[PDB]
Amino acid sequence: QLRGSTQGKILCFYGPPGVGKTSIARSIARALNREYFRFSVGGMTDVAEI
Amino acid sequence: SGYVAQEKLAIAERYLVPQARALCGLDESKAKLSSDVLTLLIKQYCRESGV
Ligand SMILES: Nc1ncnc2c1ncn2[C@@H]1O[C@H](COP(=O)(O)OP(=O)(O)O)[C@@H](O)[C@H]1O
Repeated sequence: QLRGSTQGKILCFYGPPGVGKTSIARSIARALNREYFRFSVGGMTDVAEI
Repeated sequence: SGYVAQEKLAIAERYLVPQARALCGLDESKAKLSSDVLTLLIKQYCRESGV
């Protein structure tokens, strides 16, 4: 909001599963007005998916 | 190699603090960071060969 243009950024969250992690993402999405989307990467081994 | 503890001071005073300052867009007028504060940082919160 201060330095003009939008920038991306990375973050991480951690704790017990089912703590409400995922919910805050969409809540953010409601805050920032950008489109939401999610996808699993657990257990993936091959790189073609990424 | 890695980087010497003292050497990192000379790093952060020139090649690091201004860069992040330009990422946040601030000036020392609103964001001064002395050398001594930096030596305190590395002295306490971060002793790692990478910066
Ligand atoms: N602070 C919170 N506010 C609202 N819902 C919460 C909160 N903490 C936990 N939840 C509840 O936890 C459950 C799991 O949340 P979610 O983050 O979507 O799954 P996961 O924990 O697997 O990411 C949801 O039903 C959610 O309502």
